[PDB]
Amino acid sequence: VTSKWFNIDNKIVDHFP
Amino acid sequence: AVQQNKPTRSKRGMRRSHDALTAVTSLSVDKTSGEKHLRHHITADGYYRGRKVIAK
Amino acid sequence: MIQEQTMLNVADNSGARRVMCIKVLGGSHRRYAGVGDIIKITIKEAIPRGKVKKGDVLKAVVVRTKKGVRRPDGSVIRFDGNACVLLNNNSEQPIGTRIFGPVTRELRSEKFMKIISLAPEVL
Amino acid sequence: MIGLVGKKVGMTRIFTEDGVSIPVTVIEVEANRVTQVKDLANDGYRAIQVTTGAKKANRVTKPEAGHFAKAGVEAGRGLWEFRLAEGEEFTVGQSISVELFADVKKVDVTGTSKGKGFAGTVKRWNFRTQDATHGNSLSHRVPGSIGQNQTPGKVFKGKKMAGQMGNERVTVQSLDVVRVDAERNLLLVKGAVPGATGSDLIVKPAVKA
Amino acid sequence: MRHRKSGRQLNRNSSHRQAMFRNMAGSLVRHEIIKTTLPKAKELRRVVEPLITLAKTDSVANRRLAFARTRDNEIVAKLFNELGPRFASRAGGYTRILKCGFRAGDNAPMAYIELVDR
Amino acid sequence: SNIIKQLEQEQMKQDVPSFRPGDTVEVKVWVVEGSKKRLQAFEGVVIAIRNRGLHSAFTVRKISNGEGVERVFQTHSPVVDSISVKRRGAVRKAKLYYLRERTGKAARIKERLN
RNA sequence: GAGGACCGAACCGACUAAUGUUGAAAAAUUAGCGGAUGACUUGUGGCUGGGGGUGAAAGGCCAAUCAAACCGGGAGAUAG
RNA sequence: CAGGUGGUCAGGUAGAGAAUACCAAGGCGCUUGAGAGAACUCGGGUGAAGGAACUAGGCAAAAUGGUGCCGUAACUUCGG
RNA sequence: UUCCUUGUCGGGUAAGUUCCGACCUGCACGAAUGGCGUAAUGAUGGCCAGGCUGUCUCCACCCGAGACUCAGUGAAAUUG
RNA sequence: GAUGUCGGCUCAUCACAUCCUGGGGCUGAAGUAGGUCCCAAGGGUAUGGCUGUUCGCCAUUUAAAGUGGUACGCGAGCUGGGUUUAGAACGUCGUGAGACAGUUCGGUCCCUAUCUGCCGUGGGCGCUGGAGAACUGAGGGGGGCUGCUCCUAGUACGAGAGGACCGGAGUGGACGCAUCACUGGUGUUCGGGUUGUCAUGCCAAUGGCACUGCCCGGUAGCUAAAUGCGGAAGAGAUAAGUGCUGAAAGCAUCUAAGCACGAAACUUGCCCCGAGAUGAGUUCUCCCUGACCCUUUAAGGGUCCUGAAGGAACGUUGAAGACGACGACGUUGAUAGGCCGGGUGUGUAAGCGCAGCGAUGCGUUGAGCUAACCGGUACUAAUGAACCGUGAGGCUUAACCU
Ligand SMILES: N[C@@H](Cc1c[nH]c2ccccc12)C(=O)O
Ligand SMILES: [K+]
Ligand SMILES: [K+]
Ligand SMILES: [K+]
Ligand SMILES: [K+]
Ligand SMILES: [K+]
Ligand SMILES: [K+]
Ligand SMILES: [K+]
Ligand SMILES: [K+]
Ligand SMILES: [K+]
Ligand SMILES: [K+]
Ligand SMILES: [K+]
Ligand SMILES: [K+]
Ligand SMILES: [K+]
Ligand SMILES: [K+]
Ligand SMILES: [K+]
Ligand SMILES: [K+]
Ligand SMILES: [K+]
Ligand SMILES: [K+]
Ligand SMILES: [K+]
Ligand SMILES: [K+]
Ligand SMILES: [K+]
Ligand SMILES: [K+]
Ligand SMILES: [K+]
Ligand SMILES: [K+]
Ligand SMILES: [K+]
Ligand SMILES: [K+]
Ligand SMILES: [K+]
Ligand SMILES: [K+]
Ligand SMILES: [K+]
Ligand SMILES: [K+]
Ligand SMILES: [K+]
Ligand SMILES: [K+]
Ligand SMILES: [K+]
Ligand SMILES: [Mg+2]
Ligand SMILES: [Mg+2]
Ligand SMILES: [Mg+2]
Ligand SMILES: [Mg+2]
Ligand SMILES: [Mg+2]
Ligand SMILES: [Mg+2]
Ligand SMILES: [Mg+2]
Ligand SMILES: [Mg+2]
Ligand SMILES: [Mg+2]
Ligand SMILES: [Mg+2]
Ligand SMILES: [Mg+2]
Ligand SMILES: [Mg+2]
Ligand SMILES: [Mg+2]
Ligand SMILES: [Mg+2]
Ligand SMILES: [Mg+2]
Ligand SMILES: [Mg+2]
Ligand SMILES: [Mg+2]
Ligand SMILES: [Mg+2]
Ligand SMILES: [Mg+2]
Ligand SMILES: [Mg+2]
Ligand SMILES: [Mg+2]
Ligand SMILES: [Mg+2]
Ligand SMILES: [Mg+2]
Ligand SMILES: [Mg+2]
Ligand SMILES: [Mg+2]
Ligand SMILES: [Mg+2]
Ligand SMILES: [Mg+2]
Ligand SMILES: [Mg+2]
Ligand SMILES: [Mg+2]
Ligand SMILES: [Mg+2]
Ligand SMILES: [Mg+2]
Ligand SMILES: [Mg+2]
Ligand SMILES: [Mg+2]
Ligand SMILES: [Mg+2]
Ligand SMILES: [Mg+2]
Ligand SMILES: [Mg+2]
Ligand SMILES: [Mg+2]
Ligand SMILES: [Mg+2]
Ligand SMILES: [Mg+2]
Ligand SMILES: [Mg+2]
Ligand SMILES: [Mg+2]
Ligand SMILES: [Mg+2]
Ligand SMILES: [Mg+2]
Ligand SMILES: [Mg+2]
Ligand SMILES: [Mg+2]
Ligand SMILES: [Mg+2]
Ligand SMILES: [Mg+2]
Ligand SMILES: [Mg+2]
Ligand SMILES: [Mg+2]
Ligand SMILES: [Mg+2]
Ligand SMILES: [Mg+2]
Ligand SMILES: [Mg+2]
Ligand SMILES: [Mg+2]
Ligand SMILES: [Mg+2]
Ligand SMILES: [Mg+2]
Ligand SMILES: [Mg+2]
Ligand SMILES: [Mg+2]
Ligand SMILES: [Mg+2]
Ligand SMILES: [Mg+2]
Ligand SMILES: [Mg+2]
Ligand SMILES: [Mg+2]
Ligand SMILES: [Mg+2]
Ligand SMILES: [Mg+2]
Ligand SMILES: [Mg+2]
Ligand SMILES: [Mg+2]
Ligand SMILES: [Mg+2]
Repeated sequence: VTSKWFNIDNKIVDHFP
Repeated sequence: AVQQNKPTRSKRGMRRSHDALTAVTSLSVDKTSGEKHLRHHITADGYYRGRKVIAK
Repeated sequence: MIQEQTMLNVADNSGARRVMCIKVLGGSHRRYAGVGDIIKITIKEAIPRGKVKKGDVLKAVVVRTKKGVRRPDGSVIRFDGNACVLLNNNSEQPIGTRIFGPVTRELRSEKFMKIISLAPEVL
Repeated sequence: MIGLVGKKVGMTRIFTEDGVSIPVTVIEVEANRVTQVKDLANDGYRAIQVTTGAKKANRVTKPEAGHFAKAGVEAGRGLWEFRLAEGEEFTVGQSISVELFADVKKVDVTGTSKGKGFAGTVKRWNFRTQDATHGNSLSHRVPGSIGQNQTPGKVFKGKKMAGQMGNERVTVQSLDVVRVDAERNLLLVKGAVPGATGSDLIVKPAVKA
Repeated sequence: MRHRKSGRQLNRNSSHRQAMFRNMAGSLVRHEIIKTTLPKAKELRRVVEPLITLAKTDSVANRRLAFARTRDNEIVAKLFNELGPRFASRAGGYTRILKCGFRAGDNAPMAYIELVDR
Repeated sequence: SNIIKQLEQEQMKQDVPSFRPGDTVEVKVWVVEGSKKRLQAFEGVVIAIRNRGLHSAFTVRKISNGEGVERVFQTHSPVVDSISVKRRGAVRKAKLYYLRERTGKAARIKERLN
């Protein structure tokens, strides 16, 4: 199955650039 | 939110300490049929408080 | 029940037509100004050759409100619009010489006895 | 000084000749029957215990009935106590009526508020609501934050939260006594008192000035 | 809050409730005893008993008033010809609720509601 | 409450005339200008009436000096000295609130005449 | 009676907000929104194949996969 | 499984209409119900006085809305 | 496109780091990787006004679907 | 093998290096108004224009618009303007792919709470025979803000200008509690107007649907913008400070002995919770006054008879309520519905008659209808029972009667 969308979403995931 | 540790079988039985059913204690006798029924309810034979209320 | 951004009609002949309340004076976090309360205003519209010009920052006293006033027996006196009378910034005395329309008896004080005298009718 | 047990009849107005309308609450104060006197020797404090009203004789238990028979009174709808000052004296069976307040100018009225049930923080504690628009997500009347972060890492006691509102004892202080009518057992106080119509009220003299 | 209010919503909207008690009031007049849930039988007393007192005086204006509330000419004819004359000297209390079993499909508490002289 | 309705019946006026919405009514109120007492007249159209016994009230609307003024009188108030009907009006409604948006010839009211 | 003309349903689309986010749905619903005789839209069949196609060009699309598809093999690639 | 799926048929009253409202022929009430009438969430209705003071931003809501006739400015590629 | 910079002056507002007009000291514009204008057009960016409003001051009440209770069926992420 | 970022919103809590209010010393302190230092954390401590802003500048207020800590408090509480992915363009750098704490337009924010915590609300058992009430108060919580005007008094002070301390009265702002008599909002359960269409055979009269079809009024309840009330006074011990008497030190000295003043801070006074206060308290009232057997002979077990005071259950329900709980009533009865009378709201029903060609008007008629309201009334439903709860309540010591 595909992963949870919130784990895909760049805004949520990449929060600490 | 979800648990961090698996609750025990003891904590599961403590929560269900209030889940018990309470039996009915009031089975009344009809004064002409002698049948049991709930109070303020008609009997299975259609009697209530001594008289035939429903002719079924 | 006047607050900031409320537009008022003018009930004297100073030259203004519409004024906007920009502050309700007399306390911190004070919300409303009923009949007889001093407000700080700005002039939004005026006549070509009046005593005041558009853009002045003055004081005014509220003389009529649509919300109305209450009397000791329980009565109410409401009007159709809100009206005020311009005052000077420092002395707080009327600028105009005539008053238009009725006023009420909440203005009956030593501060505003010149408005009560010029008024066509006091309710 | 002692008080009386009354009953909220409702509100009305009293017109003055000057044309001032006074909002009044009508309190029906029937005679209060003293049923027990407490003293320092037997009880450690001085107080009287009064009853008022009437009660159906089939609803009076045997324990309660024997307490009234010992005093010599007829059963009322309850029992209340009043702490005595020093110099005030009463006897069991004595009846106290509304003319006690003939010269009292201000009273305190105690009653049980009206019940509002489970109430939210906006109604119970006057919280502000959040935006109705501008992107808000299911958070129009919620309480917001309830704490800090890792320090202290807990919610403090007495935090204002949703819960049961109303239905509790409340006292309103320093109400003017407008009229004391002894032949119809009335007392007219200016203003609103806690409780619904038909509730029990305890009317004391004002402790303050 | 709910203080001092009367009437049951019964998990329906306003028009569904009005149409349901108009059907249930015609069935109680027609068959003179029906079986329904206990909360619905108690709300039916405030619909059918006012109709029986309206039928206790016969007039063209009362027939049209009972027709606007039942919309069934067979029910209006029985109200003003039989039920009116029957209850002509009874002051209210035309119906009687008898509690019976719980319903098998959803454990709902049932009750019979009949007319008093059936 | 037989208690409260008996306390109110002893305060109610006994000769308040009969008027209905649409009527032109002149009310005379007591005013106190410092130390002396006089009567002043408020004449207008009755646009609303509240029948609540001692708590009765009625609204009167009039155009004074170019401004519309509405005045709610408490009927059994001793500030209201006397009510008198000047003209009877023919209207179909109990509340004439639609007269707030009308004025001039559009706010005329037919006379009842019977 | 012309028009990549105008208003506007079917039909084609997808600008805003709210809901939903272990959904009714692995991209939708509701209320509004754009085109609507044309560089339009649609049925059936056919052709172009992976360093290749096709692209009014966004590394877009090529079977829910794309800065090199999928399947099998070299293969137990190699992994300080 | 509230999604997708080409063609044909096309009644009445109002209406320009295949829009929309109510209906005919016809077909359905959507495979958990019964109560209660708390907070809070969702979809809506109304609101005293004020009227953008809200906010990043009039977001969202509210408002306008038809036919006939009168009348209509700058600018213009003379069509608007 | 301008770092210094919210440049300076004027307009609009009671008050304007945004907007409009101008100045030229163009860090670091400029002529078909076009320059400067431009009627009409745009679910395009910025600003202002009228109307309108629960956006707000400051929330109140009501109508439905959940939440709550009862009967039937009956999950999930996580977990030394 | 993840501890989500700036600002805003919401909700806060602590420190004191005190912004206001309170108490003082010095002043180059006449008065009014200040300057500076000391004590004091009880309460209070802005709204807007610009900008993503924090900040800042400006406008206008205020008694004042405090400084900081709390993951620069708070995204399993909200937002997503800014920053910080993928599109595109400008200036600039690079031959170029591209790059820039340079700028510009656009750009998916999940979680049904197991534990701790907190806000509410119940069940069990205990408190030593059982039960029904009324209390005491160990302890805990809430509250504590302040303006202006007038009198004192144009007095004290001052050349004049100006202009008080102390004390008293009135009236406001913000905040809180209660309430619905008034003024109002709501009022899809009450009355009416009206558009389109369908039906009840048709006319007349009605009903369904169209957001409650669209609207106009409005009862009860709930409620604020409505209207009542509150912050205190007083007492105790103090801070900084001021003293009296007084030696050490023949003087002087508020201190060493002794004695007195002194603030919104502390303890009380005001309001609410409260005996699980296991240290489980007190007072009043009510109820129970039977036999036998056995073992392991003791706070022992069992059988027969007995079933109290009271409680629970069931029913009719409530200004009480998510469910429990709490309150009222159950025929010796007004608990709910109905019914009767009234009130209130709407605004002159239907039918009939008259006038008019007709739409329509007038009379009967302030008519008809009227929810949750008020006062009454056993017509309907609240049943005779049954169920739980027992049968005199341990030991030791002391004081009393025997
Ligand atoms: N959150 C949305 C849209 C979404 C689908 N897939 C995603 C992947 C990444 C971010 C968002 C999404 C949904 O669950 O329907
Ligand atoms: K509150
Ligand atoms: K053409
Ligand atoms: K055509
Ligand atoms: K084709
Ligand atoms: K390849
Ligand atoms: K595939
Ligand atoms: K509920
Ligand atoms: K440049
Ligand atoms: K200017
Ligand atoms: K300017
Ligand atoms: K160009
Ligand atoms: K566009
Ligand atoms: K443009
Ligand atoms: K802080
Ligand atoms: K300190
Ligand atoms: K200060
Ligand atoms: K000083
Ligand atoms: K403080
Ligand atoms: K800055
Ligand atoms: K944030
Ligand atoms: K967290
Ligand atoms: K988020
Ligand atoms: K834990
Ligand atoms: K305290
Ligand atoms: K009213
Ligand atoms: K009301
Ligand atoms: K119709
Ligand atoms: K309406
Ligand atoms: K000395
Ligand atoms: K004070
Ligand atoms: K105890
Ligand atoms: K008639
Ligand atoms: K009437
Ligand atoms: Mg509660
Ligand atoms: Mg969302
Ligand atoms: Mg929402
Ligand atoms: Mg810790
Ligand atoms: Mg349901
Ligand atoms: Mg409908
Ligand atoms: Mg076209
Ligand atoms: Mg496309
Ligand atoms: Mg869309
Ligand atoms: Mg759509
Ligand atoms: Mg279009
Ligand atoms: Mg079109
Ligand atoms: Mg379209
Ligand atoms: Mg073409
Ligand atoms: Mg694909
Ligand atoms: Mg490759
Ligand atoms: Mg390998
Ligand atoms: Mg190999
Ligand atoms: Mg399907
Ligand atoms: Mg299709
Ligand atoms: Mg259609
Ligand atoms: Mg059919
Ligand atoms: Mg109930
Ligand atoms: Mg609801
Ligand atoms: Mg409004
Ligand atoms: Mg309005
Ligand atoms: Mg703004
Ligand atoms: Mg703002
Ligand atoms: Mg919009
Ligand atoms: Mg022009
Ligand atoms: Mg032209
Ligand atoms: Mg033209
Ligand atoms: Mg400028
Ligand atoms: Mg802005
Ligand atoms: Mg420019
Ligand atoms: Mg260039
Ligand atoms: Mg160049
Ligand atoms: Mg070139
Ligand atoms: Mg150009
Ligand atoms: Mg286009
Ligand atoms: Mg279940
Ligand atoms: Mg599992
Ligand atoms: Mg795991
Ligand atoms: Mg880990
Ligand atoms: Mg200090
Ligand atoms: Mg602006
Ligand atoms: Mg932080
Ligand atoms: Mg957090
Ligand atoms: Mg956004
Ligand atoms: Mg952004
Ligand atoms: Mg890019
Ligand atoms: Mg960078
Ligand atoms: Mg987008
Ligand atoms: Mg969220
Ligand atoms: Mg749990
Ligand atoms: Mg205490
Ligand atoms: Mg305390
Ligand atoms: Mg009203
Ligand atoms: Mg209204
Ligand atoms: Mg309404
Ligand atoms: Mg007809
Ligand atoms: Mg139909
Ligand atoms: Mg239909
Ligand atoms: Mg009322
Ligand atoms: Mg006790
Ligand atoms: Mg009786």
